[PDB]
Amino acid sequence: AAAAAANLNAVRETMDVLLEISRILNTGLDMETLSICVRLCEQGINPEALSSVIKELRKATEALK
Amino acid sequence: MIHELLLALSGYPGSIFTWNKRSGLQVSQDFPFLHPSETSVLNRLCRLGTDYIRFTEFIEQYTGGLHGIYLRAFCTGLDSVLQPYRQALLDLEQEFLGDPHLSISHVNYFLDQFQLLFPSVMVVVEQIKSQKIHGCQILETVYKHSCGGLPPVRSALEKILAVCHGVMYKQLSAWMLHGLLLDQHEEQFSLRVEILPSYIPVRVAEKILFVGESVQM
Amino acid sequence: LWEAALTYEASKRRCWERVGCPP
Amino acid sequence: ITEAALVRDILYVFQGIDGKNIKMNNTENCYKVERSLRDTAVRLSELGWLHNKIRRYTDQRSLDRSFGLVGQSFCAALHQELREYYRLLSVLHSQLQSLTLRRLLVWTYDPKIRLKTLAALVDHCQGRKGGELASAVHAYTKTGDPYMRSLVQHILSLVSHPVLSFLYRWIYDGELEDTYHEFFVASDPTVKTDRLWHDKYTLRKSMIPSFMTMDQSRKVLLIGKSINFLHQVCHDQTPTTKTDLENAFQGKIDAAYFETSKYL
Amino acid sequence: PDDRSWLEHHVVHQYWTARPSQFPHSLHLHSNLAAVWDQHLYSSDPLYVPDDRVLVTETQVIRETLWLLSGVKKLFIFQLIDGKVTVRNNIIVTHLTHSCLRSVLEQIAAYGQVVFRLQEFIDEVMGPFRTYQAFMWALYKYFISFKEELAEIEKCIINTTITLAIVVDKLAPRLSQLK
Amino acid sequence: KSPNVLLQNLCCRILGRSEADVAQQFQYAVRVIGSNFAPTVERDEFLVAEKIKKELIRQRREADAALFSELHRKLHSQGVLKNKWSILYLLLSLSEDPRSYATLFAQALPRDAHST
Amino acid sequence: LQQSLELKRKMLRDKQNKKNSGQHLPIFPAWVYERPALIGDFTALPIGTLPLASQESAVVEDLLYVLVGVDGRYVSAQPLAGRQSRTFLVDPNLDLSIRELVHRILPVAASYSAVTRFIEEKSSFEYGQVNHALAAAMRTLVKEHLILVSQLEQLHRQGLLSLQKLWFYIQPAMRTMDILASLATSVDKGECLGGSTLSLLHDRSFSYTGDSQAQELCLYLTKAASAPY
Repeated sequence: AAAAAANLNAVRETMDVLLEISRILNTGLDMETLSICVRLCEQGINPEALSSVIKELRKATEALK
Repeated sequence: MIHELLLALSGYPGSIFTWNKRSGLQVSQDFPFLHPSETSVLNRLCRLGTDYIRFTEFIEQYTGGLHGIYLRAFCTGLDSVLQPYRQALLDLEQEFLGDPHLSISHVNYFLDQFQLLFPSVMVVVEQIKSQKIHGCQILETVYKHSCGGLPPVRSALEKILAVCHGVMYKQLSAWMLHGLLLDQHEEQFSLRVEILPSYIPVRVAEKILFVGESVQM
Repeated sequence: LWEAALTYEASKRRCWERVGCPP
Repeated sequence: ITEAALVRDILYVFQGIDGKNIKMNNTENCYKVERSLRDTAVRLSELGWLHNKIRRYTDQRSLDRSFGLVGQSFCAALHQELREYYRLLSVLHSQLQSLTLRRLLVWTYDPKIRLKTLAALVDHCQGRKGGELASAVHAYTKTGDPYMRSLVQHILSLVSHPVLSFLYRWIYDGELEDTYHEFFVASDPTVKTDRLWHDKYTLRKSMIPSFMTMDQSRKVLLIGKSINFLHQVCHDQTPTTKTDLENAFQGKIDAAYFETSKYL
Repeated sequence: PDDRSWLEHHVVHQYWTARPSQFPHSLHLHSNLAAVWDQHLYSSDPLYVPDDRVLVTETQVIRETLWLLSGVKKLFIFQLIDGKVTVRNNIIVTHLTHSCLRSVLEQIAAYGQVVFRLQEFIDEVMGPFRTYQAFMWALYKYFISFKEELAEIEKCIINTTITLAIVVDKLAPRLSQLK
Repeated sequence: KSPNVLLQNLCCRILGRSEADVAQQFQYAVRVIGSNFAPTVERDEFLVAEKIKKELIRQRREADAALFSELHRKLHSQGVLKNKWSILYLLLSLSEDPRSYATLFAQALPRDAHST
Repeated sequence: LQQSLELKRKMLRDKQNKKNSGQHLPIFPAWVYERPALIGDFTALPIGTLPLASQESAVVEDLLYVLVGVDGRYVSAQPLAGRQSRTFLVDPNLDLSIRELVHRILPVAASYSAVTRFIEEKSSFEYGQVNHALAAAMRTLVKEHLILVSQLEQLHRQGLLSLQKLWFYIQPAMRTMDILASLATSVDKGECLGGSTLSLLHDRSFSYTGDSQAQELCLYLTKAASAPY
């Protein structure tokens, strides 16, 4: 609809807000990876779990270097 | 509301904040759809826009009274300082487009940088208007106030004064090279105290007079 | 799907008879 | 009656602006209500009272010009600090429509000390100008508080810029041209003929700052005297012949002094 | 119906042709300002004294004023009295409380009078002196290049919002020389 | 959707290599995410807000500490998320300082008295 | 109350005459010591006749305000205002079971008030840079206390707080504040200043070796206090 797309505007607004929040904490995350983990937490998941797996896979560019 | 005030601070007064030559931008109107403390915040805010309007009035009266090439130079830089105050209003309106949940205090906070520049440049304009300074001693009373003590008024008048020198750098180029004196009348012939600033030493003017007069021979 | 819907263009004409967040 | 109205009024008295149901009764007294909430509010209103203290002083000295350039710089410092305090308030304003964090006490706790310290700082610097003003900000850098030393170190960098500007007006020129006495050298109105060396330049002891030793003030007086004496008499001119400030005083001054006296 | 319906929908036709505005409003005070002003009037108990204006949005006025500045004549905005343009007050935008709006349009009309008289003189040589004729051509030469800029700006409206403050500050280096 | 294919997208986001170019991690990751699919400490975004404040003060930037207070109000004003706590705790956890005690910081309750 | 105002002036004259180079010792204004709103601690009906499960909500509601000092609806601050002593009286018509528990929860309020007086009064300069540094880290824990009480204040609104859970919740923060209050009364008692309260923190670090909760606390405070020295 029309009101159903202003919501898509509004989640884009919040995710650019979260994108700045990501950039000033100096995370390795960008908007696209952030776009995956929000979906994961919409399904429900420990952020303790996801931080652990990200801290593992970021060491997998170091296991092949 | 979130553009009404933003035109009140510019060259338009509105009936909300009525204009007066005694003091403009006065709230006297009472609004039951505002908190009663908003009047005080607007009262802080109106003092800056009043100064902006007064600065516009001075350009209106002059671009026999106040006249001269310096008077057609002193007003010109006063435009140039007001330009970031215009851009900084455009940014405010762009902010208010997306998030209208900001209040008057945000506008005041944003235009707090002009509450050090504008009050201390206001008094210079009133001094130059009330007295009949329209020769080359206007550069002195700019230079008397440009030393400052607050850095924002230090950089402002520095610009304004500089263009005046660029005007006098055109008079002193025709004189020393082509031998033309009286390229601009006041406010044999020589430079006197009215057409001489008070920080150029007196010896230099005599040297300049020698240099300019020798061209004709 | 959110990134797929995301690449659309948004209007930058804001109203003056709707100043407070129009679409 | 509700907490939210009290939050709205207390949000205004941060500015020094009376609310709707809390108003100032007497200026020397704190804000008075026009049960637990009523006991709570007074600690927050203390901040606005302290705020009025600083805001009046920087209102008046900023439009004062016999306060000297040093001192108007102090107004600049005070206003610059005050500007950041409004940035919190705007955010708090927009956050309406939880909202009480011990009614935002935890938010306000750190600027409370910064208001207290600045309200002290205006009174220790009361009725002072120049090096008299500089010694007064040097008083609060004997501290052993990290927050206080980090606070004072920036303000001192602000206030001490005109005096160093006058210092380098006296090494590369040697021509004293101040209007307000914020320099430690007092040039005489008489231009002396051969008492130029002995009598024309004298040391003012009040406007000596707290980061310059007595020794240094005396030597740079000698530097200015030498470089002026070279102009008026000898008429040879090499044009522009040449906490603490981390040894830039003792770096520049002795080299300049050495070169100038040699040349003379 | 079938062309009138398309007119009503996909063309504006709502102040310049008398058919009161159905422009969608999403009220709430920044643009509900007329109604809150009426309620405030009622609390001050007028009693009733009803004003009649035709209710336009802002941007149409901007395009009309740019047309006025370009040099064409006979527009719906700015009643003309004896030859001199004068602001009409039967035209309202929701905010700016109808008093600011009068002042801004009066200033633009103050410039429009200066443009109109010159173009009137230029039109009066089209229906042996030969120096007047060389004078009007140079005046015309200014005017055509001057019209070009505003005509460019008006195109960019169709393709972004532009307000009054933009259009007044944009034309500063031209209204300087106009004086 | 399904959580497994989403974690497969995460493994091809961080590592550039394909799902057939890495799967040894991804199966060990499906071990660790399993039965950790729901909060285990306090899920209030209040606490992570006041801890994101303390992490931003640790960078010695005070202008951003009032900026995050506006970013957090934008998150509430649009309201597209149902659990705002988890992604903020995620961004807090992966933080890097650009330049023992636990009593000087805010700790979470272990939820030995409330269901998870 | 009265006794600090003399002490400050006497020690100021002592350190000014002691110095062999220069004047100018700094002072704070009077009001920082005068004001009782710069310290954390400064219907009318019997609660007893009410239903029981409302009394519990009422008492936890007043007690949460009392924890960071500000007075309660059925809680009164008992007037002494001298030493590190501070007691409160809840209403004498209360049921026994709650009343006994309120007694045991009151120590964190007393070890809030005694802590908050110390930092304000010994913000003066006569006890030196090291006392400034020691007070500078003691303020942080007071802020951390305020953090916790804000979170539980949110928790109670959702109908998810009772005195039994709250009793468990305040227990870790009770002991830390107890360590701080013991430190404050010891430092006040010996009139310790300069290096004398740098030896004491050196000792208290060795004192705790089996606990390791408070040992890290003393370690951080001793790290902070040795910095100007």
